[PDB]
Amino acid sequence: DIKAENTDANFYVCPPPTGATVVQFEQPRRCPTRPEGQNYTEGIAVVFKENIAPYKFKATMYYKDVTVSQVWFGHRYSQFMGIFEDRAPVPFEEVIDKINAKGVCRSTAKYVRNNLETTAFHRDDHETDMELKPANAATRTSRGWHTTDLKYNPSRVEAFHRYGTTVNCIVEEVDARSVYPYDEFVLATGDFVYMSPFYGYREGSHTEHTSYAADRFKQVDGFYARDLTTKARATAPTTRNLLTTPKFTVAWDWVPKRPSVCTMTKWQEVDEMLRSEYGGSFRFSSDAISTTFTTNLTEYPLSRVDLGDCIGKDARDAMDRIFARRYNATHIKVGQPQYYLANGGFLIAYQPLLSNTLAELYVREHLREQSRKPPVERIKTTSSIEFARLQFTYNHIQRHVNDMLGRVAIAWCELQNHELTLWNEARKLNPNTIASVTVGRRVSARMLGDVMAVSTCVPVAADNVIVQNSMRISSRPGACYSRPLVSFRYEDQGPLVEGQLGENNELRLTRDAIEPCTVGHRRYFTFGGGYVYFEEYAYSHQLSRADITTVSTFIDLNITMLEDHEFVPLEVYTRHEIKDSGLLDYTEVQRRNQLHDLRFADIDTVIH
Amino acid sequence: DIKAENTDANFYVCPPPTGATVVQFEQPRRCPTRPEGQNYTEGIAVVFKENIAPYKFKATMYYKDVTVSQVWFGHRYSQFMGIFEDRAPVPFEEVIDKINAKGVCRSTAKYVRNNLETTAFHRDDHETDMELKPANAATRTSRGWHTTDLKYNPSRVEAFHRYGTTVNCIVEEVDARSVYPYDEFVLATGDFVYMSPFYGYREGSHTEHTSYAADRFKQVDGFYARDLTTKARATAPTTRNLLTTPKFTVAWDWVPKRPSVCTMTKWQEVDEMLRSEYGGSFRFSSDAISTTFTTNLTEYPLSRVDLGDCIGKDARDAMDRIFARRYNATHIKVGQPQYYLANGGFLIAYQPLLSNTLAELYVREHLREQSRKPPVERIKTTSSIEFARLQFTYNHIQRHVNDMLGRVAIAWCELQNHELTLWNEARKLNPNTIASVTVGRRVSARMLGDVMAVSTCVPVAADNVIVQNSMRISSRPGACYSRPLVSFRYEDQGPLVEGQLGENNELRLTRDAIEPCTVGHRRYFTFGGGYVYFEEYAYSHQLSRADITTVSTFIDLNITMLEDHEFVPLEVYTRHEIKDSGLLDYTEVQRRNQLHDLRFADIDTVIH
Amino acid sequence: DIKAENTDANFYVCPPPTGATVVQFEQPRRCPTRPEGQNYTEGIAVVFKENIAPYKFKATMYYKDVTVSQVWFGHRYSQFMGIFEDRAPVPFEEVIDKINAKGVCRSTAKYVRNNLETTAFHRDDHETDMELKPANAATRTSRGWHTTDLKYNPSRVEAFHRYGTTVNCIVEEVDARSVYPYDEFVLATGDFVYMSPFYGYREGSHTEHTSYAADRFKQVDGFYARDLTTKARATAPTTRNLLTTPKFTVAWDWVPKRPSVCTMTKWQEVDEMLRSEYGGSFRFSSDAISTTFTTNLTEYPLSRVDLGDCIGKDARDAMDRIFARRYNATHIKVGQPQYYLANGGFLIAYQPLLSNTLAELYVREHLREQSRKPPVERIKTTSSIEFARLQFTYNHIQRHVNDMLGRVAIAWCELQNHELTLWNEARKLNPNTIASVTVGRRVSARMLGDVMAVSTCVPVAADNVIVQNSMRISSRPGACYSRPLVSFRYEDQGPLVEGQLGENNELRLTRDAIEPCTVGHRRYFTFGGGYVYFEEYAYSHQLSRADITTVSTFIDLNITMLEDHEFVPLEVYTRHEIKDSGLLDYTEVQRRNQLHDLRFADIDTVIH
Ligand SMILES: *[C@@H]1O[C@H](CO)[C@@H](O[C@@H]2O[C@H](CO)[C@@H](O)[C@H](O)[C@H]2NC(C)=O)[C@H](O)[C@H]1NC(C)=O
Ligand SMILES: *[C@@H]1O[C@H](CO)[C@@H](O[C@@H]2O[C@H](CO)[C@@H](O)[C@H](O)[C@H]2NC(C)=O)[C@H](O)[C@H]1NC(C)=O
Ligand SMILES: *[C@@H]1O[C@H](CO)[C@@H](O[C@@H]2O[C@H](CO)[C@@H](O)[C@H](O)[C@H]2NC(C)=O)[C@H](O)[C@H]1NC(C)=O
Ligand SMILES: *[C@@H]1O[C@H](CO)[C@@H](O[C@@H]2O[C@H](CO)[C@@H](O)[C@H](O)[C@H]2NC(C)=O)[C@H](O)[C@H]1NC(C)=O
Ligand SMILES: *[C@@H]1O[C@H](CO)[C@@H](O[C@@H]2O[C@H](CO)[C@@H](O)[C@H](O)[C@H]2NC(C)=O)[C@H](O)[C@H]1NC(C)=O
Ligand SMILES: *[C@@H]1O[C@H](CO)[C@@H](O[C@@H]2O[C@H](CO)[C@@H](O)[C@H](O)[C@H]2NC(C)=O)[C@H](O)[C@H]1NC(C)=O
Ligand SMILES: *[C@@H]1O[C@H](CO)[C@@H](O)[C@H](O)[C@H]1NC(C)=O
Ligand SMILES: *[C@@H]1O[C@H](CO)[C@@H](O)[C@H](O)[C@H]1NC(C)=O
Ligand SMILES: *[C@@H]1O[C@H](CO)[C@@H](O)[C@H](O)[C@H]1NC(C)=O
Ligand SMILES: [Cl-]
Ligand SMILES: [Cl-]
Ligand SMILES: [Cl-]
Repeated sequence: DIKAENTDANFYVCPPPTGATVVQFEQPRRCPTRPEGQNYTEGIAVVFKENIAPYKFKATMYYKDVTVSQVWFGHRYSQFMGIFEDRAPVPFEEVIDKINAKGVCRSTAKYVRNNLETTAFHRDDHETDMELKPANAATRTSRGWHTTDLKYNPSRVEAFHRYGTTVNCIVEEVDARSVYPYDEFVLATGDFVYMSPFYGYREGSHTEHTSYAADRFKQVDGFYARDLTTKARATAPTTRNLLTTPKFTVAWDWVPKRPSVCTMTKWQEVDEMLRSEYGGSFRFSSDAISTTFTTNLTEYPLSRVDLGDCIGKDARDAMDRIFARRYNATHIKVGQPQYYLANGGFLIAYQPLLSNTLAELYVREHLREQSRKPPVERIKTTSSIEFARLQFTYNHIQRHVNDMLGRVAIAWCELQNHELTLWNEARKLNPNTIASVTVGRRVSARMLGDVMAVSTCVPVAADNVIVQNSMRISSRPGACYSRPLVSFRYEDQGPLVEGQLGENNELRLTRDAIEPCTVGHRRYFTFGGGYVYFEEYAYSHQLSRADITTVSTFIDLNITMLEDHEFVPLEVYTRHEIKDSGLLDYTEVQRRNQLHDLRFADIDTVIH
Repeated sequence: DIKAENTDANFYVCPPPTGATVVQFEQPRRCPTRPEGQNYTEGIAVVFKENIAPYKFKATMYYKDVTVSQVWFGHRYSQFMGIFEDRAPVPFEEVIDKINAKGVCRSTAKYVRNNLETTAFHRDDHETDMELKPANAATRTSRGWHTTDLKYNPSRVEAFHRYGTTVNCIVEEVDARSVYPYDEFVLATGDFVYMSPFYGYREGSHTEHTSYAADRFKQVDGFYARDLTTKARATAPTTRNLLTTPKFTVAWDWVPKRPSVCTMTKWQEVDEMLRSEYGGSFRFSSDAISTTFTTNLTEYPLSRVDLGDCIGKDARDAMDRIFARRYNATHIKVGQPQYYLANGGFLIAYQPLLSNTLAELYVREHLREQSRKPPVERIKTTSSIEFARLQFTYNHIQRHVNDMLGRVAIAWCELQNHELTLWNEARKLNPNTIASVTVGRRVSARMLGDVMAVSTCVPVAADNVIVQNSMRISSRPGACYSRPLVSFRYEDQGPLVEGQLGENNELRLTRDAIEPCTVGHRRYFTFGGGYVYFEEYAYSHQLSRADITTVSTFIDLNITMLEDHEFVPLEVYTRHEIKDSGLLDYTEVQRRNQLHDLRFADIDTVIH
Repeated sequence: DIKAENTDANFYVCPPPTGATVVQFEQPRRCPTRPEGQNYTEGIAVVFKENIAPYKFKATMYYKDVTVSQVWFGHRYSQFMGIFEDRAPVPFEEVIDKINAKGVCRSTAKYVRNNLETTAFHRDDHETDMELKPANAATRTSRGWHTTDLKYNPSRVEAFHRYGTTVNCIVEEVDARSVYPYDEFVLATGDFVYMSPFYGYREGSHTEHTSYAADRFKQVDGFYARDLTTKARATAPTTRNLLTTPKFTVAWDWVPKRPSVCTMTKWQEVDEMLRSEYGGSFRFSSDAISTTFTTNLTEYPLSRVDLGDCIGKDARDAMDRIFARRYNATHIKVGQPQYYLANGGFLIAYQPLLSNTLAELYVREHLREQSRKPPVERIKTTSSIEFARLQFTYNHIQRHVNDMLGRVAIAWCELQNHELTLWNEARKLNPNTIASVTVGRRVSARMLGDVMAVSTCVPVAADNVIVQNSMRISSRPGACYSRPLVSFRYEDQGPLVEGQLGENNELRLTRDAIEPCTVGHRRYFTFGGGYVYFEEYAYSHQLSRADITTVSTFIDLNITMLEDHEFVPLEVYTRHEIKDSGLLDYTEVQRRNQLHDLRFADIDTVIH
């Protein structure tokens, strides 16, 4: 008769289970809890870095340009037999009396050179106090004053060597720069001075390093400087230093050391700096600069910092300013400011805050912020902050992803527990399909009260199943079968079995499934890889799944992967671009300069 | 009789609910929608940075080495009483006529020094034009030419001071470098020249800065240079400059200023630069360099840029080249190129594109790209691009994570809405278990049509429950109980209640649960923390959950957390390694050099 | 009679479906698998960078300070007519014999200058061997020795020019520095020396670059140096070099070249460096420094590296040390160390490891690590490692997110497949509501065996529905209706239809829904946007959803988005701060220094 038109499936005989095998459903699981969560402290921060910048100040130089030339005369020319140039230090006396008082300078220089007291005379005449005319126009320089525009040369005497002295008294304002430990400094002209710029008398600054004779240094109390250009006196009374070097004299207003230098520099003021304790370490996170710093749980004492006067003062001046701008009505200062040393060598000044609304915790926390209180050297700061920003970025994504998937993991678990209650009611309705989906294999099931009995199924080949043409019971008219009759064999050569088709291609051995006849009885029955269609209890034809419209119970979820991505090296200016930005390269110049003999002369030839 | 073998659970009496308390299920919720999503513009980009590189050019120096020595003679030695060295500037005349025309130089130097016209004679003889032999072998230098290899010294005259003049005419090619604002420059020898390298006559370049006398400068139109080595003339006619300084004369081919300098440098050409509007700002993202830039919605006018000629020209030359390589058949140029200033001080040249397939929007968008059109100073570029790459990385992960969890949130909601339809049918089947799971507490339920009536349950201690030995009804044989009989008391000292065991350890008060007897009736019934097993309506024994095979209805989901991770500071070369890479340190050298008197002499002793 | 109190809903007439339209549920889907996952190799790494640091060594200088002064006398002063200073190279002879043997130096200098053999006499007397007293106190300098503290000046002779010679024999220890390609070097004093620091005799180091005469260089085998301060000889016998320049003589112990220089520097030792193959490239990831490097699958041969002796030696010395500390009992070395060149110009030395527990794969993998084995130039290393840390951070988050959502996608799919089994049983119970939720529209459904027949519903306006007051059947007492009677019309002007209220506001056309009467029959029935309440089969009143307590079947899931975040540019020290940290700026100084004539004199005036 009729075999299956679709052979791409299996049939199963499903005998009733005895109770030899019994199973139960797993009870609901204890669901994970959301973590308590990191507690953040609100605070104002000031981050500090290593000071790499030198101390800078204003200074004035006083010297003279002593030039002695030697000229020869012939027919009819002249030729310098030599030009001797030297720098003569202007003694304290002339500066205060001739310059700063009148604006004039001497036409004579007198100084110590190579262990002899030499004396020069401008124009080889005698003393004459000469006004200090401003220096010629030159951009990006300080002001300057000279007394003579010209070099003096001897009158012509044929076939003779004559000498001419020139004296130009020079006063220029210069910048001075000193580096740690501030025991010597340099001028804009390139001259070194081997003394601390804080060497004076007032207070204990006479302890500073000097390498010159005591008589080279003098300090004037109440020194009223007079602008050599506007001829104006100074309304302010400044203390003024004067050191006389072998080549010059340097004047500058003296100032105390500590309130003027610092081995630390204020870097970032942070309005909202959240501190969380995490792992026996502190995390100072700033949303505004995307930076997270890591420190120990103990403060760093500023008494361990060499020359760190500016730290306390700068940290307070900012915090007060910020507190008054942002928190002057919303929070409360909890304790004095704190200082922690962060990885990378950053010093963090921190002022814990507490919300007005939660003021009931002040004491509880005030005690805590006092636990961290501190019971000389130099801090070294890295040049790259990128690690602390990697930290910040990573922590933030990490915290978010873990939070969210954590929530999903819980919601997933709750839903599994809840749906068990549906599975429990479903299993009574259709023990076979439920048990099969639960276990993972087509089995036969039957409730034994509260547990579920399970027996295995037996496969039957598709070509071994024949469906009978009719569904009407001839013996007792007025009654028919609900589902079609079938015949089959387990093995290919075996005998036929009288059976009835059940759901899911199950072959039932009892033909008991009986219903009273009806009109227009049209049914589709699952049969093989498709359906068999009956019309009024008579076989019509078979058909395929594709012939019937499909609708889904499934809820779509469209997850795609985040693709691989390659980060290439990328620099704004490469290390070489930075080197080449310098206008002159000392090394390059010296290398050429010192090749000059080799390139253009002969250092390996003696004449006799 | 028989108590519970497992006392680790609860029993509940569940009286029928009246209707005093009624509940309903929450209707389906409005599910969230997926956001519309950022629209990206396809475009070609050229990113620009601050130009930190100086202008560089070729120059030739012309000077002479005037050396006058003084020697003394004894028995039987010689000793230099002095050596006077000077650099004599070669006048325009000799360069064009003797050098560039023949290759020879004069044996005499004549120049201005200390306000006197001096004159030198090589070998103290008279004029003699001397060929310019190439300079000696020296690596990594330019070429050079000198006329004399030797210094001339006077013939021996016992007990006498004699003088000897030496003249070496020198011509070397040198590199020149100038920095913004290009009003002076330096040579490779270290010499400064206080004039703009664009100072000439042609066009309006006579306006450039100079600080020398007019007669120091001359320019030759059509200057045919002659290679002093190969003796070859220049086939090309160049305009040539000549400035005469107090120490030398510098020659170099003159060129216009604007098409030769720029305060900006092309940094990255970007094939695909996506621009999205987001937050009243633009985002220029480049997948290729992993960089996202942030700019305002308005272009930056190039008319605000000082010396930015190269920007327009370079930006176009690249975009055209790229368009022709990649988009010459796929897209359409939309408007002229645009320029936006990005955070960090990056100038972005941008050319919007439009896909051929979507050409119907040209006008619609062409109008938009014209809205941004612009209706002198210096741009400052940071050295660190890392922020814009942090930006890029973060945005990309952010966009992906939000997209995906967004989808989950929707799919989760849809599934909750869908399953309600199962809960609705389940509640009819087992109002007690469904109501209990829904509320959260063991209650008793009953449908009142479309709402659900709920009463509370009553707990009964485990030790207060006894299960009867039989399940057979003695009064009417041929009928038995479905579930075992029980007896219990609410309070420990109270009286016994005739009852029947229901599902989930419920104690039913009516013993109505009756079924017709059967053969082989074996049932497991939930009882306490385990099951009670009956066989043919007679008590067999109790047992524990562990005694029965467990199968799960639950679908596993294995979510683990992304662990904490610490980013340490890491530098390739530390700030100090970069300092020390320099071969000579000017500061270190000067500090030693200027200590020399102090270390090896006496600057504090006068002899008389 | 009674209309709906809540008009905010719809009613539907749901006629039985014929079988004209039939649907089926979508079968379970094939669920995605978890990917196999990247396999990591455990290994020890040593990362190498470009060596930017010069070669540094100790050197001694030997020269003399020859000073000849000229003084004039008057009434009653003195004035230097000139001071000639020169540096005289100390010949090999005096250093070994007078200095290194006794500690004394000559009072005479004899040397070659400007092609003449000059000779100087200290104090203008004759030879006298003078002890070398230590140099004066000066911080941060090396030691030094001079013979004379004073400059000698001639005795006073009125109206006469007299000359005085001074000789100071000087010996100072200096540091020397040379850069690639190491063919010349510099001293701390700033002097250049144009010879390779490896120029000697022993081995083939006579091939090094020199630019001086052969007689300028001498090497002493077995040179026992004597400390000029402690008067102590050297117990060690060193080979010693002596080069004599025109200005000085430099001595230094000679050493071989290759084992002393390198164009590469060890940067990071990495304990655990995981290597994975991914995309025809290798990924070397280090958890400890948060860095992921990218290389080709082929080793880089060290034979392609110029002067890379240190690489092999340093890479082994560390790996052995580390292996012995960490893996001396846990893993096995697999092959000789390997070298790969990574993007950014990093050289990675790698030693693959294998866990003892998985030793069965040695051969299988030993063969593989030999496939990569290599069958001169300079490597260039970027200054920024940030890209490889971006890489690391991104990959790690990427891997985690994809893993987890991947798992969710699978678990989601499995749950959809599992719940179908519930939907299958539910549809028999309530074909109307199930079919409606499945399709998406209120339809009418009926099972046709195994498929489901579906017809559309018809909407009826709310104001068109009237609910009858009673529920009792007058004709046959002892029986009532389960759900209320209703009357309605499809169109507003149409006729009334006798009908019964079903679930979900369906209007049933057959009034068959009949139950036997009961006492206390109180029911709530869905009616419009609320319920209608009956009490003992008689209409009571209507009410709203809000009047009844709501309980939810829904499981909450609380997903929030990860917000936008802006990364601002942030630098620790800006490019300008780094420039200004230098104490002296060569360029700044030279610019001032060379302005001095222009500012303070006149270079444009001839006197006659
Ligand atoms: C505390 O913070 C608030 C923040 O707005 C300040 O409010 C402003 O205060 C200034 C001057 O104090 C007023 O001119 C402004 O009009 C205020 N802003 C408004 C009204 O929006 C407040 O002043 C701060 N308190 C102190 C003492 O500085
Ligand atoms: C926080 O305190 C710890 C103390 O455990 C410091 O650890 C030091 O780490 C360095 C580097 O490895 C070691 O050389 C020291 O010996 C450690 N100190 C001690 C006491 O063991 C750590 O440096 C502190 N953090 C900061 C930022 O200073
Ligand atoms: C536009 O882009 C396409 C991209 O492939 C170019 O195609 C190549 O064109 C060159 C020369 O124009 C041919 O030699 C190649 O064989 C082409 N590549 C192939 C066939 O794969 C195209 O030429 C471009 N158009 C212009 C005008 O440059
Ligand atoms: C985009 O336009 C805004 C205008 O709101 C610019 O904002 C400036 O921000 C700086 C730094 O805080 C302020 O000093 C200026 O006063 C602001 N300008 C104005 C007009 O308020 C912003 O700089 C622009 N973006 C770029 C990259 O230039
Ligand atoms: C191999 O590694 C283990 C790691 O602990 C080493 O164990 C330590 O070894 C040292 C000296 O070898 C002992 O002083 C320590 O007490 C050991 N640590 C303990 C016991 O915790 C082991 O020694 C290593 N092997 C070699 C040969 O170095
Ligand atoms: C890995 O091998 C590839 C070979 O395909 C190298 O690719 C080179 O890439 C540069 C830059 O684009 C090109 O200039 C070369 O022409 C390419 N080489 C070849 C043979 O095509 C790549 O450089 C290698 N990786 C490393 C780190 O060296
Ligand atoms: C899911 O999205 C991917 C790409 O985003 C698309 O290819 C696929 O067709 C989508 N499928 C569904 C069912 O949304
Ligand atoms: C889930 O994964 C974790 C680690 O990935 C493992 O410990 C656990 O046994 C796994 N459980 C299941 C049910 O997959
Ligand atoms: C979910 O969380 C958000 C914020 O985290 C909160 O506003 C909302 O009330 C929460 N809702 C539930 C049902 O958890
Ligand atoms: Cl953080
Ligand atoms: Cl982006
Ligand atoms: Cl990785």
